[PDB]
Amino acid sequence: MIQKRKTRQIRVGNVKIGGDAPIVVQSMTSTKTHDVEATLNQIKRLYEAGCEIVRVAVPHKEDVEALEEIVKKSPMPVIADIHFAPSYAFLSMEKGVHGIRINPGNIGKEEIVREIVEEAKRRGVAVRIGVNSGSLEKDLLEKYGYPSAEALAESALRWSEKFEKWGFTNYKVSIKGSDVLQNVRANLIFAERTDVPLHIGITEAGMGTKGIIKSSVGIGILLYMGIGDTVRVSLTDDPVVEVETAYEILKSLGLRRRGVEIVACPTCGRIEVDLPKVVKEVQEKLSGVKTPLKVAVMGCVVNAIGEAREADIGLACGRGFAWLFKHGKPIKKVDESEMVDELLKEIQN
Amino acid sequence: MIQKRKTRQIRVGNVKIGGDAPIVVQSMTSTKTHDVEATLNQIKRLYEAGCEIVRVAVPHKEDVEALEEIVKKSPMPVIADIHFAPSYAFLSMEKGVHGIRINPGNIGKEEIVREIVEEAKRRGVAVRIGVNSGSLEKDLLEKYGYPSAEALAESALRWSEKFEKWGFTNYKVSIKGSDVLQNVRANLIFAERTDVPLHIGITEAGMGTKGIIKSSVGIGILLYMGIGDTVRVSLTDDPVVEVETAYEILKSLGLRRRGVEIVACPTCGRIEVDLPKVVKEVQEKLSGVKTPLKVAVMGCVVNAIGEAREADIGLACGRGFAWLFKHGKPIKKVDESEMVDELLKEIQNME
Ligand code: SF4
Ligand code: SF4
Repeated sequence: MIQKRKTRQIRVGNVKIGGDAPIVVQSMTSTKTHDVEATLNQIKRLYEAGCEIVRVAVPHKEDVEALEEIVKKSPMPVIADIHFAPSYAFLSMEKGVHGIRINPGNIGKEEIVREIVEEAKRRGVAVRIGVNSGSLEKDLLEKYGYPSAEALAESALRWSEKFEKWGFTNYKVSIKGSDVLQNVRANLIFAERTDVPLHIGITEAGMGTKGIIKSSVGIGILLYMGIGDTVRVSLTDDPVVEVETAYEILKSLGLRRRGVEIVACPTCGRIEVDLPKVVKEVQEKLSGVKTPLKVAVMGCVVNAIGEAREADIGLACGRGFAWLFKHGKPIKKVDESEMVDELLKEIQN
Repeated sequence: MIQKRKTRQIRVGNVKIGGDAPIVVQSMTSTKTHDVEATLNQIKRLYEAGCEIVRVAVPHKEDVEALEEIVKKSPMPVIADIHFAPSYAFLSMEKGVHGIRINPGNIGKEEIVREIVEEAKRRGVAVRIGVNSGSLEKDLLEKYGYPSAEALAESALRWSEKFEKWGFTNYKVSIKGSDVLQNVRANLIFAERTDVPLHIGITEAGMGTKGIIKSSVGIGILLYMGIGDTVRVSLTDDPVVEVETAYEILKSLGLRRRGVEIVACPTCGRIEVDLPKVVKEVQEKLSGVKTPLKVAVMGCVVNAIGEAREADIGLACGRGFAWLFKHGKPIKKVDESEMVDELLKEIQNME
């Protein structure tokens, strides 16, 4: 249903971002990075919950000294989060880091940003351009007066086309608007002018329930419009909750999922079976399937197949039988023992 | 920034829905209707949490005789949910109920529906047209094959224009989709083809956090596209939480709120003051303001005022002073005792 934004594909370690690739779920470590064992324990929990790339803060000397061990033992690509010293970007990259994220706007002189980018090109490390009100250049503040959506977007564009000029192509940008509406607009202006992958999220979303709502609204809207190649929910909470939240939002729009998802039809006046009965049977035999598949349990046979185009696999149920279908095309007719064969086909998938 | 859909105004009791009106927060009661004490106690709790219209389910005969007492002392306009028997619709309207909701596609034959509608015009009671896959007619089901977004939308349009034919205007519609994406598309198709008020919400959102997330996505999208004149969040949780969720969704897009909202600037390289300090001062002095205003505490002076156009009121702070502003216009320069004058203006905003 969503018309995805065309985007060039990039790479952070083993993970594809943009274009053809699924939208990636990201998170940030909340532990002190210099504490190797605590951070790796949190990364492992993040991996367990489906976090695909992890961002690691590196504010001090001791965090740089921890980075090598973290990358070697991380089941995930690691992004080094840099803020003030261009040298930390260089030192982080030498430590084996798969990605750096910088605010090119205040990291230093433009010519130093070029060197960071040229070093990243030599080591095959991805870059994230972060742009926000605090990184907005003096020249654009004068043009717009204040950090407007357009001011933030033009900044992102400006840097993006500098990266292209410098011959560097392996980057994604991130635009943090002050609220949901400014965040949407700022990214929307950028999205429509370029094919550069986008990191999306709401920075200071809030606490617990309220933060979760604001995140769902913000990320959901962008996602709806086919915008976002990577996602992070930013909650002042356990980073696993942040990962779980991101997956629920994506699941809402049928873009990603964790484990098996069993969906029943609406239903309608075409219904041919007792759907609640077969659904219950499906839930029981498919309990303990750890494969990100949308499974469709449909009330009729013929029209159900068209209806469940986007489902990976499902059963189009008739009075004494069902049709097993796969990616919108029917495979075979099976008796009221269609479920074991549906399970059999998923183990084969 | 929000492109609000042009809608005609309707009335449910004394509450205005659509057109010029703010988006109405609605909720359904969870207790049995025939229990009169439990329902009115929950209604009071919902009103205190900001709920503007209450929906009351009526599946049996005892629940109908309960309605009379409920509508007399309820602070909210009450709406009866007519499910199985269309007989309940006539009986509910005689009880003095402000609104009804029916699924006319399966509530019976068209003749009876027409009489339900004509009785609603004489009493002055609003009708909500409920359309979902289950209420879809054999006619359209054969046109589209299955209950697609455009199948759902056409049914809503068809019933809408049948109400027009009967000379009835005081109605709104809701369209339930299979998932968020279908719900959005079906409501979008309807929204562009008519000026009829829409009730929006996700019916089977889920339990707890999962339900909250799914609702926020579904409602957030439609709200962003300027669609929805009344909202209900549907959770298996407490109805009060639904109201709390609805207000937070609307708050994130700056459409509705409960109580004061104090917002600081981003900030940026123009910053003229220690903002966290002045923000904490505002939080302290403004604690005790119940009016749903948006108060902006900005880091600089000149360019801050334009930045905070949409805010009801705020301070644009400099070294030893600040500009007090409302809706993007400067009003008076105040010394670093800029705060007592800000509250003094908000007190005066209320009178
Ligand atoms: S699968 Fe068949 S019975 Fe179920 S909603 Fe679709 S058309 Fe109706
Ligand atoms: S109010 Fe001033 S300091 Fe604050 S974000 Fe706007 S321009 Fe920057």
